[PDB]
Amino acid sequence: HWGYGKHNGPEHWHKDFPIAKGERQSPVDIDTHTAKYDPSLKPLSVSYDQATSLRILNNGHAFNVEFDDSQDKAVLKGGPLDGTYRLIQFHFHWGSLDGQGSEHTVDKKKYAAELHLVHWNTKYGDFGKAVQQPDGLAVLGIFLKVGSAKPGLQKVVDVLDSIKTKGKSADFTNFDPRGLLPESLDYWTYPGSLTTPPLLECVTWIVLKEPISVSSEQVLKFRKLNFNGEGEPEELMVDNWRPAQPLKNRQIKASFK
Ligand SMILES: NS(=O)(=O)c1ccc(SCCc2ccccc2)cc1
Ligand SMILES: [Zn+2]
Repeated sequence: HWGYGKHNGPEHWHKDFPIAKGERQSPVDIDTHTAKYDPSLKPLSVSYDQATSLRILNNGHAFNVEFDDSQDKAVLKGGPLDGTYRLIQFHFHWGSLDGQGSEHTVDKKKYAAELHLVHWNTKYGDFGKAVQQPDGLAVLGIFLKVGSAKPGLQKVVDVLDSIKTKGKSADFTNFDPRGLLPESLDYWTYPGSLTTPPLLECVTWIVLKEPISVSSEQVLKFRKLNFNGEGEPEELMVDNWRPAQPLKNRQIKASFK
């Protein structure tokens, strides 16, 4: 029953998920003047050439592009991370309007949407065990702004008709998530949480400084999705973002000067 309406939205989640008011919740505002350059952070290593996408699913709160994570085919390493993190899925959060939609903000600026590439620490064996560990997940966050189209997103846009409603899935093989990356891998990093229930505090967040641009037609297609199931009253899947949470006792580090 959690969701993003007036009656079950982010301000309600604490009643089922008390960790909502915890010590390391996400997203946060990234105050660019207070994040500290940390010259000891390494370059991020994104190794996606062997990625195997399988399926795309509307789960009633976003859509997930899911990957085969039973071997080291698409991994994230380096940066703030120790060890190897396997890509399991990516999804997006977006707005009803171009002026909102991202979860992280940068000096209080909201982007039109935010992509999360979700990875789990292979020393924990599987995703379900990894979410129980403080260093269990690494999520790569990438901001979307509206402008020129992103060619490598179009295959995702074009399948959304087939997963309009909650519970719908479609084969989605041979999708290359390298086509969703910006040029620069400059990033901010901080310890945080899943941004949907169960809000577990298991995520090293790596948020890229450079946004990707997508076309107005691309984001319009996200906004045609439905939160509801087929044969239920239509509620457009829009504004599926949690707002910024208190930073509390955390420092955001920057990979760049
Ligand atoms: N928006 S986010 O990137 O922070 C994010 C990533 C992954 C999940 S998965 C649901 C949590 C879960 C699923 C299955 C077993 C245990 C926990 C939720 C939110
Ligand atoms: Zn997310």
